[PDB]
Amino acid sequence: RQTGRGEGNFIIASRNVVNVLASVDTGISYAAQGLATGFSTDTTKSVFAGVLGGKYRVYIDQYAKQDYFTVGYKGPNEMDAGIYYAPYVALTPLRGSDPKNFQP
Amino acid sequence: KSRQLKAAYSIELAQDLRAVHGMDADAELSGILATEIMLEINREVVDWINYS
Amino acid sequence: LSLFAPWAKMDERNFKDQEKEDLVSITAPKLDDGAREFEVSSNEAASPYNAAFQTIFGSYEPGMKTTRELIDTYRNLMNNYEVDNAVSEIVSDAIVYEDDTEVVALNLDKSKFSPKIKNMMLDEFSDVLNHLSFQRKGSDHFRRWYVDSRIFFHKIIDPKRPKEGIKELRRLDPRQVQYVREIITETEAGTKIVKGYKEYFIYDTAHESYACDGRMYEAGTKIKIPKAAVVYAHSGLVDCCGKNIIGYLHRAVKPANQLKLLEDAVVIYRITRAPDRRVWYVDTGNMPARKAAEHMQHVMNTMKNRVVYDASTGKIKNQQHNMSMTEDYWLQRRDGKAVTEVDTLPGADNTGNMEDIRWFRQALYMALRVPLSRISITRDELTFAKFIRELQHKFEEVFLDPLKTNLLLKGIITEDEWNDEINNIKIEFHRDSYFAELKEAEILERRINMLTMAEPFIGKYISHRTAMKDILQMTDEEIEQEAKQIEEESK
Amino acid sequence: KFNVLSLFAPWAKMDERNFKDQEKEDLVSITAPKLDDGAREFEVSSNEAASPYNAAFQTIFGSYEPGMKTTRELIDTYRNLMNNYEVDNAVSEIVSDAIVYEDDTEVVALNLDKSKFSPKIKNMMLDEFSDVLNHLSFQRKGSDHFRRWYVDSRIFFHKIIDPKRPKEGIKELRRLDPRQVQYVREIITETEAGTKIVKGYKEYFIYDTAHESYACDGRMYEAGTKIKIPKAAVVYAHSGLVDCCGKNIIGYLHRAVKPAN
Amino acid sequence: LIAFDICGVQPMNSPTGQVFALRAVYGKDPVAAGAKEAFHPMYGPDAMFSGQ
Repeated sequence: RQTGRGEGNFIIASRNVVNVLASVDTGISYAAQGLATGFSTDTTKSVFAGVLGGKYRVYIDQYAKQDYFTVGYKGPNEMDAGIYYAPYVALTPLRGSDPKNFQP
Repeated sequence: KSRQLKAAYSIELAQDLRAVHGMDADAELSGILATEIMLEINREVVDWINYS
Repeated sequence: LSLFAPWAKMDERNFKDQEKEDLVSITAPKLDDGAREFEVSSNEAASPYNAAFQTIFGSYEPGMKTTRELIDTYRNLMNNYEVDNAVSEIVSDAIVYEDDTEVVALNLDKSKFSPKIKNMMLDEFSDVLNHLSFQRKGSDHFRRWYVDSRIFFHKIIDPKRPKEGIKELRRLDPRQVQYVREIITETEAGTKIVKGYKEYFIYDTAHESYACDGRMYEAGTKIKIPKAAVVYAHSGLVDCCGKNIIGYLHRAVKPANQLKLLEDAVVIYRITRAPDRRVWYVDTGNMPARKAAEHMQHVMNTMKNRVVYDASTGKIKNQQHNMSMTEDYWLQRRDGKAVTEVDTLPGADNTGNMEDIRWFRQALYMALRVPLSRISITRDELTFAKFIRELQHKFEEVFLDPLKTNLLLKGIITEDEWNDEINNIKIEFHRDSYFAELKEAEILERRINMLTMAEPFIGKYISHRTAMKDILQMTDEEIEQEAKQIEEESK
Repeated sequence: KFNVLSLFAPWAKMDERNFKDQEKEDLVSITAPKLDDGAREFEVSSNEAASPYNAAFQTIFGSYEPGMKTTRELIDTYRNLMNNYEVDNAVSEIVSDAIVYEDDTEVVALNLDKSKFSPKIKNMMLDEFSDVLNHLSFQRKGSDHFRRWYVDSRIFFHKIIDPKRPKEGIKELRRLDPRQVQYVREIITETEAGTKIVKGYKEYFIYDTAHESYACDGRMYEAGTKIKIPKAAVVYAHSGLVDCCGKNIIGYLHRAVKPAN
Repeated sequence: LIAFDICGVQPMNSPTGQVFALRAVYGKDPVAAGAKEAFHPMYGPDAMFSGQ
């Protein structure tokens, strides 16, 4: 509504939130929970837990300071994202030596 | 009953737009105006439903 | 519009079949050519509401707008000199007629359910070519198509007695027609399921004024026509992006225009500066403007050559005397110095060497898709023939579409049958018998000459069956048939 | 992973099997990439205590995407060369000779004159082959497919499967749009002083979505993201023509671009 | 916009049209204060009319 550009489609959240998402029945059903199986909770392998309900790409913030989640929207374009990064120079190495002693 | 609106524009604006976005801006305005009318009527219907 | 409801019914069923089958897990849309893109979830089909407005408007204000410029350009090229002959020759070879011969004709040489069906198709075909008035207009339809690369006809139906509804169709104008497709289906991070596209048309009148100064009042148009409702064919020539279909003459636009421009340059050069050109000069300083004028007028209005060649007749205006052997003129010198004078300007000297035109003209002809034989069997003529066949194969859809339409609409065949049967049931075009005979004649002479050479060894090292199948290229059946006919003739 | 892109689940399985076969190979003690042409390889070096592949990731991401941009410039040019006189015909003549097709002639046809399990298979193979051609509408558009291969330097198609009963529900191909697919190879392996391993490479491809209008380029944008899809899902071929080095594949008309201009 | 699938349209080929309505009535005077309708979805009750 607020953006006028489309329904939120991703969430980045704390470990606790993720653990819940993976341990409950996210579909429409009477009631349910159990061991987490629903998504990937292990930051060792990914940051992407999976897609919640088939609607929100859900990711995990391994550095969350306390406990929260952020929901947001990104459109098919790169401009329609709210937040953008625009590299000019990237991963550019510097190389040489110091002639005094040739240390690299 | 009627509905209608005008474009309100000039040449210098178009010249700038040609340079800036590469737009003719005439159709842009027409489409906008068309859009407003259709949306407004749509509201007119919904609102009268709510009214009545 | 209720006017096309029966055609909509057909499109809806076709769309349903696409939905029925698992035509899914597709990224780039399953589209080769034609219609311009749009995407929306299921909408209100009652009328072309804003989603359609924007689609059409988007297809018309930045779309048809320049399409029209291109088609008009294609037509301007078509109507120019020399280039039009190229078109004529192309059109003529594709569409020919001959005394008491066939015209385009359906070749039912494949397995079919029954000969009675074959006969129905032939009759349906005949009605179709008559609907198109092929025998009088096939050349015109083909020509417009070649030039524009798109041809459309309005499809007729009763529809209370739809079985009897096929009738002479109405060819629609380029510049009034647009191809439109829409995707209605959705998946995560982009739609990758049955994107049926529909691929329908938009057609209107509106600003019918360009090469003809038209008159009309303001009105909205944008009519939506079901795919099933229109007969149409187009070229395989498309621009760098989108589905913008271009003319067979597209290749020639560049050189056609620069050639004309160069020709004008030659023309202007030859005309400008042709007549005598001179400036009478006099000193008029420190004189009133209306006094200064007298020095000039005393020369300018007196030393004028009033004798003029009349372009309209073999005579010179005001010439009498017959012709002076001398043109006598003067200027007075009021100052005590050689001050006044008259100068001439450079004339239309002969500098050509009109060689660029030849270069450009030849390059253009190549751009026009013609053999270099234009101003025996050769590579260019064969290539050209291959070209004509492909053009006709595309054009041909103009018959196949209304043919399958009435066959199915009446109920003779089913859609399933059409699809299994074709599998290439081609409509042949008539071929120029004179040239065909010449080609065959060359081939025959070549076969005879080779046979003659083989002959001395044909009874000992090389067999007769071999010479017949490899040198004369006869089939085994052909040979047996010839052996039987020979025996009959002998006895 | 959870295979979010369910679109290619059966193709993913095909790549997994081939990848596993490579893992089981003795192709080790190899310093070379073991590559000649096609998909663009790079040092996505992992499964070792150094993790250098991160630089490789960032390189692809941060620099997105001169590979495909150059490819576009080349293709767009190729089309623009074809648009002129003589080039136009040279292409046509070549395409025609490559695929000659006339009334009652032979089409490209699978000639199984070599040993096979059974004549029954020979017929099955030929019947499938005919359907491949039918899928391609070869008898109507074989010329267009070839022309693009020749001119744009490459041809490629998306393969379509069911997916419920994927070995049965096998459908016709969708000719993919030139300039929209990046083919890649990832060196996911490492050892003493650099990899000398099999380097299976996966050899998958990535589809860049795009929706150009009257832009005649990605004037405003193409369409955001690209999807990484298993190689089993794409039919592709290309000319044996490259730039001075790398997988910088060029078209047949590239050689003429200098004098063409 | 929810254009017109939630309302009627009855498009016209002219401005300013008209619509007719029919009601069954009783009491010998269709146009009167106190006149009664014969049929109505919220009541159709008059079981005493032809009767007692």
